Amino acid sequence: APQGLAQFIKVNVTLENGEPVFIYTDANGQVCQGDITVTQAGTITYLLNDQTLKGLKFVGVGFVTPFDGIIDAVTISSDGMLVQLVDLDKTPGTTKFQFVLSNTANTLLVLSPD
Amino acid sequence: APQGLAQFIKVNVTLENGEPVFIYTDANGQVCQGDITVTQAGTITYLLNDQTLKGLKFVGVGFVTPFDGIIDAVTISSDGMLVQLVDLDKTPGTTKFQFVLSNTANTLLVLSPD
Amino acid sequence: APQGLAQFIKVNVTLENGEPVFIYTDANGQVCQGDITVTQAGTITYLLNDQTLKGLKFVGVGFVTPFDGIIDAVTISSDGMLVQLVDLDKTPGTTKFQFVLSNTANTLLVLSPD
Amino acid sequence: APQGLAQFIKVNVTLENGEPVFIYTDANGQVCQGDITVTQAGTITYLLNDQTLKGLKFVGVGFVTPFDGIIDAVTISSDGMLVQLVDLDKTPGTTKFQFVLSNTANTLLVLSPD
Amino acid sequence: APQGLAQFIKVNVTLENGEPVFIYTDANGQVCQGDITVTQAGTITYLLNDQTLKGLKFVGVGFVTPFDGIIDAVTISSDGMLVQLVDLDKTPGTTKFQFVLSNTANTLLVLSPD
Amino acid sequence: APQGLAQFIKVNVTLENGEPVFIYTDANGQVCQGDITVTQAGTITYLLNDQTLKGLKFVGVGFVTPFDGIIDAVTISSDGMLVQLVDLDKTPGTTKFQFVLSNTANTLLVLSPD
Amino acid sequence: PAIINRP
Amino acid sequence: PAIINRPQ
Amino acid sequence: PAIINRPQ
Amino acid sequence: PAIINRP
Amino acid sequence: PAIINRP
Amino acid sequence: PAIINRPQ
Ligand SMILES: [Ca+2]
Ligand SMILES: [Ca+2]
Ligand SMILES: [Ca+2]
Ligand SMILES: [Ca+2]
Ligand SMILES: [Ca+2]
Ligand SMILES: [Ca+2]
Repeated sequence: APQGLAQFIKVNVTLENGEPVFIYTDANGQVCQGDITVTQAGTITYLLNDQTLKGLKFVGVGFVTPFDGIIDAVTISSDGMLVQLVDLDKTPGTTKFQFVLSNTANTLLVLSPD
Repeated sequence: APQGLAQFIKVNVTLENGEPVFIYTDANGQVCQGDITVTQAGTITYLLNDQTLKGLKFVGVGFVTPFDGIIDAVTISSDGMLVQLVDLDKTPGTTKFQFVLSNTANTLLVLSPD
Repeated sequence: APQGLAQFIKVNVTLENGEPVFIYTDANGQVCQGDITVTQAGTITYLLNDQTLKGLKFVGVGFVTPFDGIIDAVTISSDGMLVQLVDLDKTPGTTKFQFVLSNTANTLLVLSPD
Repeated sequence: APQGLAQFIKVNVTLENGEPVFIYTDANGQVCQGDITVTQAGTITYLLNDQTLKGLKFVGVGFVTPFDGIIDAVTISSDGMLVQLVDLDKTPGTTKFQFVLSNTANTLLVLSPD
Repeated sequence: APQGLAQFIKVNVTLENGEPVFIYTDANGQVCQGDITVTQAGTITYLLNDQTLKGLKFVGVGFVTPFDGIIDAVTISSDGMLVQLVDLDKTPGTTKFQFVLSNTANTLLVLSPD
Repeated sequence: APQGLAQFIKVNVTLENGEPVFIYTDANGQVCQGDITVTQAGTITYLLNDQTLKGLKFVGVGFVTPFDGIIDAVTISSDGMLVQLVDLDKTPGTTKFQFVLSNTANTLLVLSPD
Repeated sequence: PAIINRP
Repeated sequence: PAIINRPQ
Repeated sequence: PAIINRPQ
Repeated sequence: PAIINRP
Repeated sequence: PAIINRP
Repeated sequence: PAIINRPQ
């Protein structure tokens, strides 16, 4: 049975001058730049650590180029704390995405930086 | 009782190079740059014209600086064809936003450009 | 670029003999009868001020004559605090509607009076 | 263990003069006035027969006096074709309600008459 | 107007060794085995009494043989506290089901025993 | 940064005797028994292949012992075609689960066998 | 419509 | 639990 | 409440 | 796009 | 199905 | 963030 690799990133969110700041840490707890290289088919799991007091929850993963084939699917937990990407690593190249989150302070969606 | 202005933009989305292109038109059908200036409390209404076969629907309006006070609220229609912003114009300044859309081809959210 | 008028009403809800009472105030904070005249295309925004302790939230705007063409669309904020109506003011006439709200005390929907 | 009565009504909806008409039929297909009398704890089940091309679906049951205790709870099927009321018959009296429906023609909710 | 019988069961949930235990009580408050015999068309109403501190809510009723015709429909209250089954008692036989519940401790669904 | 394994199973569902049959295949298209062994932190991805005309969609993954710690989280795609489990492999032992699916024929949830 | 409770 | 149908 | 349309 | 508030 | 954890 | 695919 073929298998792949499961990668993990923690999405830590704080505020600075009242606005979100996203800091990524790896499975060792170390700050990392947040980008992931996929060298064979697998998954990437992002865990939200909301330290903003704004009640953030994932509602999806957004792409300016959603049809580029780099990521195949997005799955989301019912509590908004996890998103997972399915990446079959057939299409070479790079895609950029922004996390999409609801918040409990207002009805605007929150985006991580472009 | 005081009234404000209700501004309107049609959000035309079509594919080029396999990916979305957002083209804004005004109430006269004329292409416009897309940004809106608010000089008193009012609303801005955005109507989706999905020209693609990708089944686009608005799911919200996203902000990298969602707590800046420029836009107070977002409302959305049940069919995903309209979003409206409430701008009481009490905080001066500029904010940038990206439309957030679902699609029926895949489970990735679609963003307009940053 | 054509523009319209944005009107505003606050929907204040209290209880009397255990049941909801809807009192409308205008953009000056003054009690008003709640009805709106639309003299050109535009929007009407209703802001919920729930003073009932029953956890009211808008879930939509209901019409006995929903196909009469007077209101074109309803948009709703994700927190249930705002509904906005789009009224292109092409069809002359009058329509009557009732706000539809969920509550946290029971699973019945709440309607404002006919 | 005590049992109650399970009553049934078919909610037939058709257009006349461009707007809905609600016609109630009983389990024998006979037109009835539509009101239900409860003399012991039980249920009332309402089945939607949408005769229109407007894609009607129940979204709930609405009450101008939702805290009157006459009806205890509302349940709804995932397909919007059934609503059921739970009436423990512990509070005597009468309540009036209006069905609340979504439609696929527009984003206005549909109400049966007050 | 034809009528049927409305039966009632309370679904009491506790924990034992950290895991759910379902105990059914009847309309007299007496412990019962939980199974229901349907001798004519009617309804069965299940009321959740969550004593787990895990924030249980019904999200539906699950069947390994969902097309067997024994139960016609499932309706659910908006607060997850009630499910009702519609059973027209035309198809003879027995079906087994498991309640499906969300919880607030994790994103796994909870099932009552097979 | 440490990585885990991403395992995969295709969940093929077809009717026999009027009811679902769940047949699992691996990444090579080979029928397999369906159980998965986890020896380090990772993910398991389940792809729905609905071979029926019943409009099946995943709505979650259900557990009679949801607090056993074997599986940490469930994520689901917006189209109901994928569920993924997060298994940090920190609690040794075995858990049993049943897929939970909606269908378009009726309002009963579908379960895979206990 | 209406519901009439006679307890 | 179970439901047992005995039709009329 | 009500809405009254007076078209232009 | 952008929104520009001039109060 | 089942999941078997061998830590 | 970004994802970079290097296929096998
Ligand atoms: Ca800070
Ligand atoms: Ca189109
Ligand atoms: Ca009072
Ligand atoms: Ca029909
Ligand atoms: Ca115990
Ligand atoms: Ca198929």
